[PDB]
Amino acid sequence: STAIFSDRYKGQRVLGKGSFGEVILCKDKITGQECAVKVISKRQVKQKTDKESLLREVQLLKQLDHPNIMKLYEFFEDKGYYYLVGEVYTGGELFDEIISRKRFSEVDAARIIRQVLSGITYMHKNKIVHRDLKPENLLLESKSKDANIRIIDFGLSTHFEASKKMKDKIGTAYYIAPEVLHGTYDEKCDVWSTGVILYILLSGCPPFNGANEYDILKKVEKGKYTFELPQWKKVSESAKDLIRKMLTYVPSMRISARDALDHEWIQTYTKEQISVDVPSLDNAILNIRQFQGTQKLAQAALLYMGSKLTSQDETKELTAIFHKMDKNGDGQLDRAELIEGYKELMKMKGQDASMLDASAVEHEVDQVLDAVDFDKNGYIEYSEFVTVAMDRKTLLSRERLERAFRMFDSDNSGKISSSELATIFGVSDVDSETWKNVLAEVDKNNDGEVDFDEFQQMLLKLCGN
Repeated sequence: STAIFSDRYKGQRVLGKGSFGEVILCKDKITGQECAVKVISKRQVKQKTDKESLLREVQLLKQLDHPNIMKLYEFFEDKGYYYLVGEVYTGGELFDEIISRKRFSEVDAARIIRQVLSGITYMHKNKIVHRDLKPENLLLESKSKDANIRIIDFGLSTHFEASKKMKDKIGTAYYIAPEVLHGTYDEKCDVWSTGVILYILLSGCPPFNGANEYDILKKVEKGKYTFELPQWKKVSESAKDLIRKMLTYVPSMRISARDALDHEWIQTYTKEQISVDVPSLDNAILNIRQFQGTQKLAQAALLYMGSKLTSQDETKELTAIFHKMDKNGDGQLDRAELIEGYKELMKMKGQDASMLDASAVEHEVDQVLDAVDFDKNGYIEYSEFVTVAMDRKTLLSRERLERAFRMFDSDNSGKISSSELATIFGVSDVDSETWKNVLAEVDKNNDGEVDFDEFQQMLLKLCGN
């Protein structure tokens, strides 16, 4: 009688892959209610605690309500997985919204930060620490300018190991409190992370910056930072005073999320009726765009390479399953067999694949059978099927990376400089000598720049393809 996830919910589409696992948009089979479900592996991702402590924390989370915290509704567990069923937001990540703004003021920044600090204050009262607070964990209810912010992933840090692949830890280093690196931490680490977000909101630049993860962490662990940049001339002294208190090194001296809410900067700048100036922080928005574009292109590059690996397996494997199904060895198959064979390949796409993969077959097959047999004969050469099935998969991969490359190239030059490659690859933790070797191989007469096709050729080479 133990409740089963699939008895209750069916997956509609993938929302995205955040830390700890994939997020799937799901639908209650009775009531129609849409939920977001975080599917976490017991293997791939594993566990810090024992099960008792996790179940306890889960039970606590289901009873808490705040307008700036993502509501957890249900928890399920099967042998391979845990399912965290929660509220769904569609407004996207905070920074992705802010970069589309034409204008952005200290009041815009203070209102955003008050929501964050109100969320944090409530959770800390309930002895729940986030630990991994960063922009990606701040989602908007709506792509509206005035939208409410919901913090995702409170409490998860305590119970599951963070994925050590670089795709999943890009961005992480800027936000992490120094005491967390050293191992003795408490709820003050969330105030530090928030201070880092605020700093970025006001200047467009990390307080603790660097060419790669470890250069950043070094800076964090020293804890020194400045307001030297010229755009800090345009920020109030009150905003800087709050920042100094949230980025106080020694945690016992750092300000609480509760007192940060009371700071005069918050109380002044988050009036309903604006009694202060709102000069646009035009330089900060420009830096935020660059920052975000850089981070998104670096993630896209790693996902492109990741996707290119995981699917090399497919072409050969799919051909094998299809050959083995071809008892008579005529190189052909019907639609039922090709469907079955493609499910087989998702059945074994790692021990772990995406949950909607078995279901996406039928319509993804029909989409291939259209290109290979538009008159619907029904005895199909499976090599051509494989050829077109995987041709489409590769193209779709190319398109997500292209999209990110285009966004990075904000002045529509069509190209990215070697120094920009150096930055992107630093973020992605690709060795400098290694990518340059690759560049010289792809195009000897490169003259300090690459277009999209050359950038994509480099990536292919950096994953052995």
